[PDB]
Amino acid sequence: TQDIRLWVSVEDAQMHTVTIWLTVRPDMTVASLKDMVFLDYGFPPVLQQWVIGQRLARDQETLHSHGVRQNGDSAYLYLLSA
Amino acid sequence: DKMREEGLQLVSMIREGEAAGACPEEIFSALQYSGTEVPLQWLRSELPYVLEMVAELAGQQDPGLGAFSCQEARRAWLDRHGNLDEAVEECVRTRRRKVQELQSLGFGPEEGSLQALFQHGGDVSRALTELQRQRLEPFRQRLWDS
Repeated sequence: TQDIRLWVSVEDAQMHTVTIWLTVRPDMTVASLKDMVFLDYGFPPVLQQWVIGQRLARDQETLHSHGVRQNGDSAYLYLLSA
Repeated sequence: DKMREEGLQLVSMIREGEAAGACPEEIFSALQYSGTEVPLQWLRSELPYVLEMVAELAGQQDPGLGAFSCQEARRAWLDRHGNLDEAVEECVRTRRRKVQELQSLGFGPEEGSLQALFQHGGDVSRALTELQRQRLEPFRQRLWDS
């Protein structure tokens, strides 16, 4: 499975929403998704909570298992703090 | 360790007449990463003008596209087998296409499209990340705030 542009809404405890695009693979795990966000954006995996295909996403689950499949599919990232 | 082996190859790109497109920045960085340092201006004056020419020419041909990077110049240059009027034309073509990709991903020139592209060697993913990272910074900061 090849590269997919993913439309992500990012929120935290308080703020405003912001939306970003990420490159993923449907066979990527959430753990790998989180590691990538850490590496690029500096958000510890531990403070990352994801909802994908209307369900909370766990570390060992693939994006595929949450129905990710095509460019413009969406996902939701919520950030805890300190 | 894998970065050393890249530094070696990057540095080899200036032996006595090594047909190639050395980019002064890359070599300069390879040395910083290594632990020394060499004046950046001195590298510029050691290498041919070729790749900067390609870049200046592309900038002349469409100033609407901002500054061209050495990596984008080299790319077009290699693709056209050292043919210099052909490198310019493809260098512009490749950059135009990219500006509207960023546009259609929500970043036109008025939003820093052009500088991020230059700054990241015409690499869209990396421009995009950089650009998205500037705007996500408040969120990053809040992780450590309260």
